[PDB]
Amino acid sequence: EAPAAVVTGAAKRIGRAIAVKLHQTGYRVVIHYHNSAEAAVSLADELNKERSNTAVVCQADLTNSNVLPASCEEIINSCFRAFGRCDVLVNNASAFYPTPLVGKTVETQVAELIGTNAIAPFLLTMSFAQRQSNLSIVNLCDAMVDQPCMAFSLYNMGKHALVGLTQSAALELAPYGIRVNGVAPGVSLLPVAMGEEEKDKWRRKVPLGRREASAEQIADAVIFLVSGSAQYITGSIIKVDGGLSLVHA
Amino acid sequence: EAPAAVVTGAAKRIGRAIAVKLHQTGYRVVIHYHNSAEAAVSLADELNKERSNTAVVCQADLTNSNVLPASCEEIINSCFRAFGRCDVLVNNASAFYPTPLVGKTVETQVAELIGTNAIAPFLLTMSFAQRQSNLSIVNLCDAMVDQPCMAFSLYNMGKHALVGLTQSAALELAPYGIRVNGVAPGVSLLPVAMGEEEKDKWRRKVPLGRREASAEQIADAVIFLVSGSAQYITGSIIKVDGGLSLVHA
Amino acid sequence: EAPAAVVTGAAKRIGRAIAVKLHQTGYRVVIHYHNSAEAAVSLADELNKERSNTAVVCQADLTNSNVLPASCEEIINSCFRAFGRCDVLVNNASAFYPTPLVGKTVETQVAELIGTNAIAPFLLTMSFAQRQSNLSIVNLCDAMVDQPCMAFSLYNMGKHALVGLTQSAALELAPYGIRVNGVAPGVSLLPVAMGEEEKDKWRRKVPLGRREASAEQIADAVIFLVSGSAQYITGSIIKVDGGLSLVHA
Amino acid sequence: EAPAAVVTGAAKRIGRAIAVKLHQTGYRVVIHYHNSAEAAVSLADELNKERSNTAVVCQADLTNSNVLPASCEEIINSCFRAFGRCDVLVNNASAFYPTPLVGKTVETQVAELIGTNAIAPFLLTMSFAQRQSNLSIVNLCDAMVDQPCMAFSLYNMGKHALVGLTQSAALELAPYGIRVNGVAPGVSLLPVAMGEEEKDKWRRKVPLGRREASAEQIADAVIFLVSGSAQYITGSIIKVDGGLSLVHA
Ligand SMILES: NC(=O)c1ccc[n+]([C@@H]2O[C@H](COP(=O)([O-])OP(=O)(O)OC[C@H]3O[C@@H](n4cnc5c(N)ncnc54)[C@H](OP(=O)(O)O)[C@@H]3O)[C@@H](O)[C@H]2O)c1
Ligand SMILES: NC(=O)c1ccc[n+]([C@@H]2O[C@H](COP(=O)([O-])OP(=O)(O)OC[C@H]3O[C@@H](n4cnc5c(N)ncnc54)[C@H](OP(=O)(O)O)[C@@H]3O)[C@@H](O)[C@H]2O)c1
Ligand SMILES: NC(=O)c1ccc[n+]([C@@H]2O[C@H](COP(=O)([O-])OP(=O)(O)OC[C@H]3O[C@@H](n4cnc5c(N)ncnc54)[C@H](OP(=O)(O)O)[C@@H]3O)[C@@H](O)[C@H]2O)c1
Ligand SMILES: NC(=O)c1ccc[n+]([C@@H]2O[C@H](COP(=O)([O-])OP(=O)(O)OC[C@H]3O[C@@H](n4cnc5c(N)ncnc54)[C@H](OP(=O)(O)O)[C@@H]3O)[C@@H](O)[C@H]2O)c1
Ligand SMILES: Nc1nc2[nH]c(-c3ccccc3)c(-c3ccccc3)c2c(=O)[nH]1
Ligand SMILES: Nc1nc2[nH]c(-c3ccccc3)c(-c3ccccc3)c2c(=O)[nH]1
Ligand SMILES: Nc1nc2[nH]c(-c3ccccc3)c(-c3ccccc3)c2c(=O)[nH]1
Ligand SMILES: Nc1nc2[nH]c(-c3ccccc3)c(-c3ccccc3)c2c(=O)[nH]1
Repeated sequence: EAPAAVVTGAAKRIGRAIAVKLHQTGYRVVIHYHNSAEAAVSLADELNKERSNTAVVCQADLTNSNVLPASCEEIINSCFRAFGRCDVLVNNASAFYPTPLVGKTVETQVAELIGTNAIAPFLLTMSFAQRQSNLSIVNLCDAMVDQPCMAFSLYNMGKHALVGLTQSAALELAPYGIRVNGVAPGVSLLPVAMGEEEKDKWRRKVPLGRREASAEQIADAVIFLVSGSAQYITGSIIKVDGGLSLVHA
Repeated sequence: EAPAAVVTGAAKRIGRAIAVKLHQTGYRVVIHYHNSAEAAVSLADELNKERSNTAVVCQADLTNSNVLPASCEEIINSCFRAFGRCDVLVNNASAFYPTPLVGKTVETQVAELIGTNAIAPFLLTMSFAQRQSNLSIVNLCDAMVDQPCMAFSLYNMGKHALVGLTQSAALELAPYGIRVNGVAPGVSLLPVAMGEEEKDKWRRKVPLGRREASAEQIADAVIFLVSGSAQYITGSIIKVDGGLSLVHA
Repeated sequence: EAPAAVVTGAAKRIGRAIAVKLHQTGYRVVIHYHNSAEAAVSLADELNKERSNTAVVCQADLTNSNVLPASCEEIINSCFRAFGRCDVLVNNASAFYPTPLVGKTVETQVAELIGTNAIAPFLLTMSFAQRQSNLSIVNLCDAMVDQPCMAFSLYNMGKHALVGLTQSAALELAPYGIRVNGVAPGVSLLPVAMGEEEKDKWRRKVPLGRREASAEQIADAVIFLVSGSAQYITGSIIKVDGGLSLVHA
Repeated sequence: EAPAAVVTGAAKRIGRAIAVKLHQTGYRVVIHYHNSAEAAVSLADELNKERSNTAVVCQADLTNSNVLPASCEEIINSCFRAFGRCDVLVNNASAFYPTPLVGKTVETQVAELIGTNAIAPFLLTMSFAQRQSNLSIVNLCDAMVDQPCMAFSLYNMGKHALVGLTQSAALELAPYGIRVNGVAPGVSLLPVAMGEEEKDKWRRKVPLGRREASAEQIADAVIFLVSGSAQYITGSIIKVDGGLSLVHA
């Protein structure tokens, strides 16, 4: 039987690209989404058109709350129900918006930014491990985590927590043969709420080609880490940033 | 007149030593505490006996919840109520216990470990900044954050988030002349819950002196960072670890 | 036309595995060596018997001296002379022995350790760049660089410098399309006549499998980095260490 | 009896400020210099006036060569000959100039940049240890080491090696009671060769006050690390950068 993967926030953009590349590599996939239902089902349709019974969807909010653990357990369970196994978890889904220190309440900002970027990854990691082969987890980190965006403190705190999870879970799950790694983009697919002049501002900062990464380039590094060529790699975070993090102010 | 400082979890151990040193340097202090009411009240009394009405107690659970923002605003408020100003915030309070990936619920563990180590610090930081010469914040970090204790994922995640806050907040509050730094103990005062064979193992690991740091040694770095000798220092985390973090497995 | 690579210290152990693996992917290779002449020529023979005119040797001492720049230029020249091009440079040669702070002179220890691990890589990088598709350089780093072996200060200095080269050259050569990355082993092929006690100690410290990396596992990360699957990756160092670097003392 | 310190490159700028602050703190000082002979004797004169026989000069080139170890030995010996003891070594002297990868020879560039920033510090550290209370060494590092200046690869390699030396020497000298730490400026005293256009560009990048650090501000951090308030601190590098290293491109 083919191995199976859960990719969170996989309806669009980088997660979709990762689910496609995993599917093309031979994986069956759980396409987790929150609001992008049409895009999710549309993607599952297409992957199933290529290989029947190889893709399902799973809806969940990954905001922190007292039921997040049950939601994360259900995501992993949905993979076992569909495919009878769960070999790969990709923690991709991410809330991203400014939260200045000086519409949403602060309680909600905390719950969304810390829940999606860190706590859900942790609970998903727990459920993945408890439900248990080249088993691995890839976390989508941030190459700029030590040179953060102005006024993105909660988002940055989440991404730093995710580095911590990557390290602590690599350490703890190693005896079980589960590898835990990260992929850290710089600028890749640019936010939709961003004008051309802003996009060119960011592009111009990247030493290697003065362009953003394609979603597929981020996916390539994911594919490497889950592959048999990375069987001794755990606790490593691969930057896929074109040198951006190397550039001083 | 004299500056004022909030120290969280200041009733005992390291937070106490920090509150005392700040007080001996001339600060008025808010002694925050959670359960240790006798030790807290007793400490404010000892300090007030030295200098009249230079200390107040303030109780608050710093576990994450929908009331945590109000709680943190009230801690900062209590410093302004008592002293008319708030020059220094020290984020010291911390829950610390194992949370294995494989009698508290996971959601309580998340709330306590991430709340105390990261979320409360962010909220205090926000409140501190909104209420605003040498203003500064000192976050109690962890020298071993990249070599974490087995099965302490949530704690480590919290301490990573706290690095992120330290960096993000230094960047964002610099324009208001608020510095934000960290002090990172290795092993200092050893926990009550730890075994003797484990206690001595830790001491022998320390290159410098094969002993743990005193609470006072930790405090000395806090005093340096809040002083006028640290006026251009922001976004820095000083390890006070006797070389422990340099030691391989 | 097949791409060509220079691998330094390619006669044995990890460098040999890298040469073999690049040759298997379709590269012609220059096998650089210092003293292991028989192994180097035996490797070249084997690779040429596999595909004709795809392997040569180049001998050079990579000790720091006033002739080092010419030696490094000669190494890069030898690829162009045999193959007409040079697409990949792998900086793998390394002196490794203790240099306590308290038979070789210190002058020689500095020359050997800093020369092989840092300055030769830098000179080689300069010669490679100046002579210029998918061009890259991979530097063999050290996952334990921040938790060094006791009394190995010059070696550790060399490997830190090599990080700095990796970053600095990534930044400077990105406009030319030359990527510069690192692979950082923990414990791999265990040095000859290490005791069974010692080896076993090291193995038992590795979280993932309690075993050292095979030279091939180190080579797999090199191959990935040179590949078209790493096209946006520059200035990244990938640890291949089984989680060794995550393990506290 | 007054303790004694060696400060390399102390005739001018930051090393001067450090020697001055050490002397004001009670130390006798060896003012090492290379070309700035008049500045150096002018400083020893100014200090000796305040306190008789408490300052001497010592001329030495700290370029790498086969006699560099003798030169570093003699610097240390100059402290013993003048003061009977040597308690503090500050590695401040530094060559700084671009060395592009694509009229000094490269040999000379390597010797000057690696010698002054790394090898001389190693050899000075060796001699300090071997020639032997509150003994310590402070290395002047660089807060921007992971975000290098374009075309400054050799300078950057040397500063990375100096991080490595700080860590390795901290580990190895801990048992002997010698602490080893760093201070990492961002932008401080602006080079004399620079024009007020370019100076302002640098100043504008600094979040904490849009200004370079003062030499005294750097010196303040050195004084803290040599003091009894840093007695458990070893292997720590304190950034004094005004948040500059936290600012993305
Ligand atoms: N794009 C970049 O340049 C960049 C840079 C650095 C790091 N990264 C990281 O790479 C990963 C992918 O980036 P991206 O730009 O593709 O991400 P994105 O479009 O910003 O987010 C991916 C998905 O996250 C899901 N999500 C958001 N909030 C959620 C919630 N409360 N509960 C459940 N799911 C939620 C959304 O699902 P629905 O659409 O279904 O609602 C969204 O499609 C992220 O972790 C990101 O942080 C990206
Ligand atoms: N000890 C070490 O060697 C070491 C090593 C690494 C890092 N650190 C860090 O340095 C700081 C001080 O260390 P420590 O050993 O002194 O800390 P600790 O004794 O373990 O905790 C200090 C205080 O935190 C408060 N706290 C715990 N949970 C709380 C909650 N839910 N709400 C509010 N307050 C809470 C407690 O207050 P009450 O007693 O009033 O309930 C406690 O006295 C901590 O941030 C710690 O993470 C210490
Ligand atoms: N093995 C591990 O566990 C490990 C751990 C961390 C990092 N690494 C890094 O990974 C790389 C490969 O490791 P390894 O164990 O295979 O290395 P190695 O066998 O110790 O040395 C590789 C080669 O370096 C060459 N060399 C040594 N001194 C030289 C000199 N003065 N001039 C020219 N070449 C010289 C030697 O060539 P000849 O044999 O031809 O004389 C030797 O075969 C190294 O850069 C190492 O530092 C390895
Ligand atoms: N200034 C900054 O903004 C900044 C930024 C980052 C790091 N740092 C570090 O902080 C330290 C001080 O900075 P700075 O600007 O004061 O340094 P600097 O003025 O550039 O150099 C200090 C001294 O180094 C000595 N030196 C240069 N080449 C030498 C050689 N071949 N042999 C012996 N000595 C030599 C010189 O002595 P003579 O004049 O006597 O010849 C010089 O006065 C340096 O280590 C620097 O890298 C400074
Ligand atoms: N979930 C999510 N996370 C993101 N992080 C970044 C980002 C953060 C710091 C530095 C650069 C990019 C981005 C980002 C992507 C392109 C340009 C700017 C920011 C991003 C995003 O679009 N979605
Ligand atoms: N709040 C709180 N945080 C702590 N962190 C540590 C610690 C964590 C990682 C490595 C070493 C010490 C400790 C700790 C203290 C002594 C020995 C081991 C761990 C500690 C603590 O007692 N209280
Ligand atoms: N050239 C060269 N470099 C090496 N570095 C290491 C090493 C260094 C620090 C931590 C672990 C391994 C090693 C090393 C390899 C196995 C066990 C211990 C050290 C090594 C080597 O054999 N050759
Ligand atoms: N010896 C020596 N080292 C230096 N390093 C820097 C520096 C390096 C990287 C980033 C910022 C400053 C500088 C420097 C100082 C001010 C402006 C730009 C660079 C500097 C210097 O003047 N002398």
